[PDB]
Amino acid sequence: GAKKSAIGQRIVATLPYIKQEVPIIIVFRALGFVSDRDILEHIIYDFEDPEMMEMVKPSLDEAFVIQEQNVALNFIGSRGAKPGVTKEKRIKYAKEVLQKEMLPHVGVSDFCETKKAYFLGYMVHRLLLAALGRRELDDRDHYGNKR
Amino acid sequence: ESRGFVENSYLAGLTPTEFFFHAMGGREGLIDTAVKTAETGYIQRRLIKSMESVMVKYDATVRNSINQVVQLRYGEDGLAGESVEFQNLATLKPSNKAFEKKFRFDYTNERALRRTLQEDLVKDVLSNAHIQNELEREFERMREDREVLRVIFPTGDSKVVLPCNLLRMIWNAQKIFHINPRLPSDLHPIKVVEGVKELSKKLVIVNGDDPLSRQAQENATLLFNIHLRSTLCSRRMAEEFRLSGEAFDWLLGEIESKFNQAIAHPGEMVGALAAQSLGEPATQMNVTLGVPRLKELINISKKPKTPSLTVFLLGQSARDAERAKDILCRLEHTTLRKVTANTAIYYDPNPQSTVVAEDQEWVNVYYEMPRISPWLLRVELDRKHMTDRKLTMEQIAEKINAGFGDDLNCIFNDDNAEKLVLRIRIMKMDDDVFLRCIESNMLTDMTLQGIEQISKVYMHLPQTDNKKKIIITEDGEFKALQEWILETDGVSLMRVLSEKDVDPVRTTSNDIVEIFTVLGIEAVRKALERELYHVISFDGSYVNYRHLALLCDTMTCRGHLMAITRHGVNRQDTGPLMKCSFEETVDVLMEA
Amino acid sequence: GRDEAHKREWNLFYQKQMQLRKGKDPKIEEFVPPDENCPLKEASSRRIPRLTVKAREHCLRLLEEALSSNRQSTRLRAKAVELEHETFRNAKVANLYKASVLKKVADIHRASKDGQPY
Amino acid sequence: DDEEETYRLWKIRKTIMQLCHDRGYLVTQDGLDQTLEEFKAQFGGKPSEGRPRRTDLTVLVAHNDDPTDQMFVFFPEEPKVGIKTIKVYCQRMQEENITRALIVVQQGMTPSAKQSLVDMAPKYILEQFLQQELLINITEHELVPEHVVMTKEEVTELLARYKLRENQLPRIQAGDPVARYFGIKRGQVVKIIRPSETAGRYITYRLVQ
Amino acid sequence: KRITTPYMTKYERARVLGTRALQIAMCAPVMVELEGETDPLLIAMKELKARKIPIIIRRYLPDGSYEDWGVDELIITD
RNA sequence: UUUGGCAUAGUUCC
DNA sequence: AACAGAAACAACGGGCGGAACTATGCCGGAC
DNA sequence: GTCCGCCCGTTGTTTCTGTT
Repeated sequence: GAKKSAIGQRIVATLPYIKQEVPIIIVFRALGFVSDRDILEHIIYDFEDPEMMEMVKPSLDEAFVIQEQNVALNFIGSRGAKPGVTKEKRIKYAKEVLQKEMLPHVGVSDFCETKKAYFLGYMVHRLLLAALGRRELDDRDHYGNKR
Repeated sequence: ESRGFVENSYLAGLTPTEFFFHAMGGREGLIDTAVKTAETGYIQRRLIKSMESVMVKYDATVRNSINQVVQLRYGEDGLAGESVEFQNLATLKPSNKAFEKKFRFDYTNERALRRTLQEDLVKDVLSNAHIQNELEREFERMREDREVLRVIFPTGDSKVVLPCNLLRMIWNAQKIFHINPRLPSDLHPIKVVEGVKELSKKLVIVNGDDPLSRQAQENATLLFNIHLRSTLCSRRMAEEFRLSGEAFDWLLGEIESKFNQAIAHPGEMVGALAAQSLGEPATQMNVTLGVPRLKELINISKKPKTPSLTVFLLGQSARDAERAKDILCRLEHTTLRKVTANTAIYYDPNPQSTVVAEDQEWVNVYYEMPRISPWLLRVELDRKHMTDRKLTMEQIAEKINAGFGDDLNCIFNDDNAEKLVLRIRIMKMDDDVFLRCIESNMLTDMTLQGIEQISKVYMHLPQTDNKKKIIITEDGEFKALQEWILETDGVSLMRVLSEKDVDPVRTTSNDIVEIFTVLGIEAVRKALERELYHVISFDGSYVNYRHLALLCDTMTCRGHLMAITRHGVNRQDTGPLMKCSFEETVDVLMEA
Repeated sequence: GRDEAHKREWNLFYQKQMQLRKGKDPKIEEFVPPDENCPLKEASSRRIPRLTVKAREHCLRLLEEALSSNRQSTRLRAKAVELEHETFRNAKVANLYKASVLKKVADIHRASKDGQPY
Repeated sequence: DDEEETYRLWKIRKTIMQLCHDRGYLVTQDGLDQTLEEFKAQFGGKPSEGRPRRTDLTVLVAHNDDPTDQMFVFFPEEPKVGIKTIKVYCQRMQEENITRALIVVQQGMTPSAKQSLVDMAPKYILEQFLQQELLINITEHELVPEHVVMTKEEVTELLARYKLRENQLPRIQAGDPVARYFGIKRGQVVKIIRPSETAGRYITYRLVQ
Repeated sequence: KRITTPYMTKYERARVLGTRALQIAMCAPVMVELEGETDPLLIAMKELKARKIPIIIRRYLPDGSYEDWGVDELIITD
């Protein structure tokens, strides 16, 4: 169809303990970043890369609706293991998941958002590099990727 | 050395990197050995379950447990597999002149007669006229058999499998009766002709006297009778073998005995025999061959792993590379992305003052002699791909007009300038998002040329006697010709067959479902047999044709393709107890 | 089946967007008949939609000017009228007619540059 | 293009002539063998705005055993043949007193039209053939052995000779390409004559069911 | 009118030999003069060679009919 | 002169 | 406008080698 | 002595055209 054909590729994230997929800009906004300039500072490190900017543009076109942390958290928490009958409990569940089950190795304290955002941006950046054919895809049989 | 070419022999020893590379090489062999076994066993089990109850009845027909005919004569001839031998026909390949000289029995020279036949027989031959008429009629029958053979066996293969080894029987007769080849014989060629005619009546496969039964017997013994007449020709007997009366009588007796012994015994379990005979090679077994190919052919899927479609050309396209490349272009799918160089969306409301300076002259010429939207869709076409496919910008423009109608505008440059330019303008619903959908559709849906679903098409001269065209010259020999043959990826058989300058007779694919839906059930049977023969004989192995024919008939007996799975096994109108023992027990029993 | 579905979805999308760009009264451009001095063959023919007599007369002048320039280089009306009429007869739509005329003009100019009579 | 359209019409006509010749109807040698230029001359070399307009190409021919039993070969001019078109064709057949007719379709027929074709089966027999299915003769392909339609007398004699009930023969679907080519109904038996590698010839039998 | 083959198939030969050997081993009269033999299988083979085995084979055609062939009438191939 | 079963692991042979 | 025939996509379920030989742990828990 | 990892045949859902 026409709209999918024009959009092309979109970037989505599968957070644990959540019913289905979430667009990445929603998660970044839920972390507390509103401005597209700031989100692109977290993702695209060198802004003199028009191909990367064009690749990330359709992901930002899903931010036409969501613009605030509260509504972003609501959207994330709507899809919990047991969806709530209220809204404050759903938003608290969303914050709890983004603070406890998303990237535990970065941190679990209250002020870990400033680093979780950077690491999630690094994941997205490496995905873009893979999609542009600038780094080789990993292989599971390589023994440096084993324990 | 870097990528693993071991320069040393096992006696000199391997340097450490070569040792590790050799271990990496041997691991693959160990893995294949440990992997193929279960799949081979499963294939053999499925075949056995499919054909476990097919038998040879006392009617001589081949029927399953429900008395449904599979073959009216086992192996289409009625003989047993373990009693037949390889033999040569010896009258198919020789030219006209050689054939006549070798099989004519000249009775006019009379010096060859005095040298080969006895004195009391040469006078009889030169005096009688009924003898001469019979001897000419024999050669007429041999010529007709030669034409029948050439129809049955194109590509000129003499090697064949028949029950009685006539040449070895003749050698045995010569040694048993102490025949001296340097002396004239006492065998009357009329006795030879009459003996062969009487012998052929005692080799009965289909018993009866109705026209239907006589036709069935003639069809059942045609090839062997042709071979018998070719071998026991009177001239060949007089020149080469030089038999005698008692020797010829003993030979006829031995032929009768061996033919009667080489007939299939009623009660044989030919279905299980065929299952084992086709499944035991599986344990030793750019396309797919071997175990995966056998799996695909047995359980037919509508999506083969590597579909292909070998295409033969009719005329001068077969020889000259020009029309060969032209057909190659005609039969390969190509959208606009395959030829486009770059594209862009501009904002240029001024027809005269154009943001791009290159189009100025011709865009002004177009606009000077006549609303519209101010947006643009400027695309650039790669010259190399544009000129490779022999495409033309007028052709692209008319294809765009056909695809979108006159609600678009199109202005195009020509190949004179170094930059080939196409400019498109439109003659909720905002322009930029509409132009991006126009570009996206026009680049992935245009279909400028080719046949859809045909991805890549190759073009190479054949190097095998089955993929080459073999004709018969005016002197009767077989001459092999090399003509260009195509080999595509992806299958759409009907369109390729309907294409101009494509041979509608020899064109074939390797998708069984496609062959079915295009050509029927008999064609699917023949094609399935050919594919099975190819996969089996890729390894140089040999399997008797009767087992192949039985498997193909079992699979295509009921008019539709019957995959050997639970679906096909339970589709049969058999008893529930046969189906319960195969891939579905409780469900079948409870349904019944 | 997916290609057929996508082609139908595209055609519906395209038709919707073009209907939103079609005004209520598409003024059918009135066909003005040729004048008494019109040198065009089949001048009154309405076979090509939206192709006017004045457009064909303009296209004919371009062919004459090109052929005149060619003859001046190599040391004409009848030939221009035949070239126009052949192009008219082969064309189905006005845009392709115009493009085939401009191609003939470019071919005449190429012959003139090469010092060849067209 | 006009050349390609003329070529397609000529190929369809030639295949239908071969089909009628195989079905036993009376088609002459000159009608069977027409060159492209001869067809261009006889019925227009220009299809678009020309004499051949998918009409006047309809063929009426009489069976070799009965001039009273005749067949039509109609060429609808519509990419999607409809109920009213089928009714028009049936009216023409009724007025000309014709039992059987062929219909070559540009692209396809609506399911409503197909069911309205099936409904009148005892009254009239009409068959649908696509434009793509007739650009080639499937019978001429080397993978397809010769088929012969057997009379009820031949069927009875065969069944008596082998002592077979018709359930015990191999089958062939009524939607088979060759079955549609020969126009065979359920209950008829076809005979397959093919060369063999181990016998030299082998005659099989198939029941249309 | 008998249409079945005039030879004795391997299966018929095997079953006839087994049944005749069992009959002899169950203390039944023989139809040949044994020249010193004692094994029932050997005696049965001797009888089959002599064409003295008193069995008639009932061959069932697939159409339900049948034909009775005596061992004396069937050509013994092997 | 009387008879346990379920699961997991390792090994032999094609 | 109501009805009906045919088709694209999605979800669900069954299917996956043959033999053979040793050993070891376990067969319900509280009151 | 009582309670506690991949393929592909079916069927559904939904959709898209034709008739009257």
